[PDB]
Amino acid sequence: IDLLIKLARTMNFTYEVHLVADGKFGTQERVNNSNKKEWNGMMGELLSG
Amino acid sequence: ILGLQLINGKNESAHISDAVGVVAQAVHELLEKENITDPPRGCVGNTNI
Amino acid sequence: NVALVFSGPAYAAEAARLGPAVAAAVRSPGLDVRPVALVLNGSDPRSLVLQLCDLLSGLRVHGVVFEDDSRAPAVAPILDFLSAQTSLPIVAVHGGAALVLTPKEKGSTFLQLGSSTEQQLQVIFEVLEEYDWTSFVAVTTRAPGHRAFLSYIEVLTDGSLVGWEHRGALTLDPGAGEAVLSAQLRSVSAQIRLLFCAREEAEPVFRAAEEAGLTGSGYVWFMVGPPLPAGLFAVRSAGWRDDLARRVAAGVAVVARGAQALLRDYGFLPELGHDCRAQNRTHRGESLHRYFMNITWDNRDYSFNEDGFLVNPSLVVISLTRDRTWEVVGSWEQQTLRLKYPLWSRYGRFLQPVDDTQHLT
Amino acid sequence: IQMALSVCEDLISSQVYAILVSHPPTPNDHFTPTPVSYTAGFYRIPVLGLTTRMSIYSDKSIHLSFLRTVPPYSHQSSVWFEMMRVYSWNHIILLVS
Repeated sequence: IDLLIKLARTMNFTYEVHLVADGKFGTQERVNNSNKKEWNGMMGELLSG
Repeated sequence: ILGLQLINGKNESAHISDAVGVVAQAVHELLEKENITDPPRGCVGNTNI
Repeated sequence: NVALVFSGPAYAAEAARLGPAVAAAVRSPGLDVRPVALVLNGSDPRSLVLQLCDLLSGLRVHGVVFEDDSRAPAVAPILDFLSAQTSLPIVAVHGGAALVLTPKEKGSTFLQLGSSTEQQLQVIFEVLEEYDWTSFVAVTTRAPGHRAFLSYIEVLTDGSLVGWEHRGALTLDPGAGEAVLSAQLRSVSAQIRLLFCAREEAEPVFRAAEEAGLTGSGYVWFMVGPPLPAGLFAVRSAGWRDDLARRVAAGVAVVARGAQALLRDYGFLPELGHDCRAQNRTHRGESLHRYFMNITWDNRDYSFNEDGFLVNPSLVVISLTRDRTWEVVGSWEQQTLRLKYPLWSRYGRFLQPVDDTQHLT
Repeated sequence: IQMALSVCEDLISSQVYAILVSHPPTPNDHFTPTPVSYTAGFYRIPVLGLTTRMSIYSDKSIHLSFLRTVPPYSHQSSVWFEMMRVYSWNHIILLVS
């Protein structure tokens, strides 16, 4: 978190940090139902928007 | 608004003339060794294709 | 009031006797079934709409079952337009109108009893690992629906423990020549080819493979759609099963439940088909495809989609026998993979060795 | 069905080889080309049309014989592709029913 404050202070932008729904890092979990499955966890939330 | 448009909307003068030439040109070279048989005559019932 | 219309003069003789036979087949409380056959002949929509309207206008029949003799699906679109015209439920059991037609017009009541390529494309992969046929190649011919066949191919191969390999070509031109066709036929990197061919070009493409020197049981092919080289697999979708009297009886069995599906909530018997063109209006219509989701009959689910095609079928796969005959080999009834011809003695039955030297025990 | 009674008794009674259709003056739900497409297409007779813009008559699976002179509504997307290029646009959001 401390590193984030350094970047923002020298880049002129703001933030509002929120945790992830489930504390699991992004993984594939290939189930093939939804066209070769889909992501989850933190890295699944990034691509959604 | 930057909508689109058709040049000849709801027009039939050119299309009617154009449709004649394509068929007429094709008929000119249609005379070949292959069958030039007309479609079946009569409207009671048929199976031939 | 039902319309059991058939196709072909040969079906007229059995149509008369099948009337009483299917009348007593299915009985439901507060329901009367009056089968009506027809002696009409001809594939053109000339007698297919004139006297058919007389059944609608005069007999006031609801629910039509169509049986066709020839394997030309040219008559399938004919009833599709008519189904959405008077908003009358139309179901075709089998015949020419067997292949699924998509997309269909809105508010279309046509029901098709056919299995699309999607369900067929599933059972083939199970028998591949059953007989250890992981290596395969899929090819196709110019068709309106070759995009779907190729699009799903990578979906199944994405998963599973064993590693799949895929290859193939894009199209083929029979008019180019046998040598030209065989020139591109040498790009072989597997033991089995999967081809998306049509009925009209099925015979020429089989003769095209003759020049490739692949006719014996040493090489096999699988047929997708509806001098024969050995080792051919086909699907019938109960085409050769359930006879015909049982098949035609089930056409009205679903309708009776569908009629009872709406009658329990409210009492209303539609009379939309009572007149063909006596009214210049077709606005009055509701629940056109609201029915036929959960239908149980003959201990088999009869679920249908919005397009109007069976989604829970009992498909049967048919192999090619050395006496130039086709017999069922695998049975697929409600996600069952029991099969027959047990997998033992690999590289033997259904595919003979090309060389009897590299295969050793 | 009113005009479907003359799909062959009148249209092909002259032993014609093609049928030309147009959008009806009444702006209804473009119902005029359905009978000719099924009937004349059943005989494998190609049909032509004018003032026709519907993407439903595109693939050969439902309509094997159909050659409309006027391209359908779906071609309006292609024009926008080059249009935004000279205005230096890279990211887009579409509103499509």
